[PDB]
Amino acid sequence: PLHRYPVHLWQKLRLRQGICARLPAHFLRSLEEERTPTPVHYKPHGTKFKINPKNGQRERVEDVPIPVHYPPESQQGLWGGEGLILGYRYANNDKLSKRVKKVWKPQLFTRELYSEILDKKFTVTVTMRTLDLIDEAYGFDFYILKTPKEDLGSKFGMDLKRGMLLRLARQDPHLHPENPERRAAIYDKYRSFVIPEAEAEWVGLTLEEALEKQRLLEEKDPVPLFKVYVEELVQRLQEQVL
Amino acid sequence: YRAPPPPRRRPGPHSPDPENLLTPRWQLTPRY
Amino acid sequence: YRYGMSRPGSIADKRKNPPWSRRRPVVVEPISDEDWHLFCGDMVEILEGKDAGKQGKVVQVVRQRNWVVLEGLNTHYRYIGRTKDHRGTMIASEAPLLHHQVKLVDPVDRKPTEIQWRFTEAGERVRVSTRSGRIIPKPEFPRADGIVPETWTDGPKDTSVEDALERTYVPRLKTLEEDVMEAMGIQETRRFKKVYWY
Amino acid sequence: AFVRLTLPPPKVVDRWNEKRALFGVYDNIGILGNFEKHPKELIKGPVWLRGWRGNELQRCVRKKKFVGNRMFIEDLHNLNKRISYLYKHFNRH
RNA sequence: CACCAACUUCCUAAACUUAAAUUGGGUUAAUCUAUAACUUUAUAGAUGCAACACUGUUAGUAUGAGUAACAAGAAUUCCAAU
RNA sequence: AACUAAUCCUAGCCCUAGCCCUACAAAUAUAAUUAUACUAUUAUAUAAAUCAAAACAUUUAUAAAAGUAUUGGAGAAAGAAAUUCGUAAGGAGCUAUAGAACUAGUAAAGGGAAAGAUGAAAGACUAAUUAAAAGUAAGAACAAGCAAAGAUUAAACCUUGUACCUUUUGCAUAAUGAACUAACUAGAAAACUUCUAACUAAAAGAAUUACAGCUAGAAACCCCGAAACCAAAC
Repeated sequence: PLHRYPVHLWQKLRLRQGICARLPAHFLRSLEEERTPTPVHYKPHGTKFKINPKNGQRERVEDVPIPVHYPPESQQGLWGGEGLILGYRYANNDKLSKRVKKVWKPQLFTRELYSEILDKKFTVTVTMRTLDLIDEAYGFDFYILKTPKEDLGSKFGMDLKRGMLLRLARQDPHLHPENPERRAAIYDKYRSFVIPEAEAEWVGLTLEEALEKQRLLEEKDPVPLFKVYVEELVQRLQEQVL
Repeated sequence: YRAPPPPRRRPGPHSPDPENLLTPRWQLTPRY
Repeated sequence: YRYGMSRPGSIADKRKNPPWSRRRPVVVEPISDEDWHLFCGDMVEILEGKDAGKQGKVVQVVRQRNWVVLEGLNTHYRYIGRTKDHRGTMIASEAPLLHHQVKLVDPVDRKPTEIQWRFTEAGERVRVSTRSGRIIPKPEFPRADGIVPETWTDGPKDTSVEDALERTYVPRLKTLEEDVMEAMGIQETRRFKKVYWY
Repeated sequence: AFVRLTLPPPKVVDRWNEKRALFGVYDNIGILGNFEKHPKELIKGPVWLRGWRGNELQRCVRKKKFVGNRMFIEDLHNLNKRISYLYKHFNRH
């Protein structure tokens, strides 16, 4: 036969049914929403018009994004949107020259950054672009919190964001231990990102982790039918007394 | 036998429901 | 597999339906349990057949073929005891009657009255005649083994009637294994060590 | 070869049944209906060929487009291979 | 000092002129549909519609041929005997 | 009325429509199916090539605009858009060599079959039906001869006559192929024209052509067979 829904809608149906529906609304919104990462290696067409070939007249234009590969190591590091470009090159930037298989490597680094919220210095893989963003963000903690997941391009950074958001949300004394006065300043300094504790927990969680977490939340030990009947019997007897 | 009634189409404006999965995208455009 | 007068799985049935037989199947109009109204012991009148118009009592019903068998009716003749020494003795052999070939009989008035199924006060389904409405009670049939329950006399290893009907269970929060321990005084103080189920 | 030794049962067919009796009715829907509904709109069948006809390659290609996403993976691969043979036969021979 | 022998030719009835790729035109077996017919037919619309031959495929049965070919120690009183 | 045989109708299939979906015990991944410790535990790369370009090398598809521009060893071919437009169980299919390979995935990866037939009742002794295939029997043969023909009173005698298909050349005493019976077994496209009609300076039920055109219909070009080549498992 023929499937009523196309294959791509199968993923949508799965998300709309089962434990996926029972997932927290705040987390579901974060997963559902998609934000484009900031372009770094390609620019969209400046002009919106160009000459159509067949008619020889001005026409609307379209944009072809350059392919950029972001390795999982970026998800374990803090890259500022830089990525590996895999493809072919024409030597000397002229079409008349030979085609050479080329892998374009942005300069990668491992560096240490201080987090005021976590009161710890983290040594992580980073690029020069990220370092400028951190300075522009007015602090490493700001960059993690301010930058969105796609622009951040780091699962660990999102995981760091999850920890930072929860730390801000709970006003946990873990921040700057033995310095309550200093702790308040950090919370006040990063007060903008204070959010409900429930939302902060699910920030950056992977789909497999989220499904297991929701399953663990909803898993409950079997009820002894003796207790269930006791509660039912008391309710009926209590109603009878009325 | 008596012939079946001639087919009659539904008249009047019909507004597609955006949330419905079945409805095609072009029917939800501002041009539509 | 074509159902026949021979009981399924019998030697005659095996010959009738051997493993390699792929005969053109005979189609039998499905009849619902509610729709079916013919049961063994029911007095019915043969609409058509050799003995059409003769009322008889059902003795076998092959519902798969919609067949009702009346003893001593729809009878052709065959020889019993055919052997080398003796030719054999002619006997009565019944043939199956399809459901449409018979109709139920109203007890007071003997006629092939069409019937409709309806419940009673007790809730038991009973056939009711469409015309001259009346209740056709379910006929009484002897037990297949031939044993009349009351007439039966207990043989060896047979519990007496009262013993079977006696109730000794007392509702309590103990299983059979636990109850057996109390009666026979089994006591075990050893304990299994922690076991990780997985 | 050998032939049947039994005659088939006689069969009688009614030529005035509603389907035969009413065959072709409303075929003038457009001319008698102000052309609001074209007779092509009355076609019921496979989606890719409702109101449309073409050669085998065109029919196969149109079939792929209409139900390609809703077709089985195995069928889609087989259809792709079948299309290749049809394309070469018509477009190169 | 002739006769025989070709559809050459004549004669009665008819006929109206003599290789093979290729090209124009008229029919037809079979199956199904539409509508008919009613011992098996008609008018239309159709097609898995006609095989002595593809190193073609399956099944049956011949021929070679009842031919090539094949085999166990003795006696008795007996194959779980001497 | 003969032996061998033959006979039959459903097992089921096929294509669309509709519909997505959200449905014993015991033993087991150890060495699977070993009742309890060992030893930590695990899939998946552009899809390619074949192929087309008669080789091969860049390259080679897999609603209207329109198969047009563009792209391309400018060659095999590839091929947008702008801008318009888009509501909503059946078979002129098969019926046991056919239809799914199938009665069946049954009888190292992997490959993969063969076949069945009474009647309402067999708790009626299991059915009949057919000068019906080849093969045989009933009933061997009788100088002379591609086996027949003309004949005839007469089967044989008399008279006449270099098996068939394909291929050579319009020729074979060449050369290929055939024990026989039954089934199965190979021509498919519309750009333009003629023909058949509708309407006409207009014609086509949107996207087309026009100083008699335009619309519709009909009209066409097979099958089997290598040595090879590559991917992924075993």
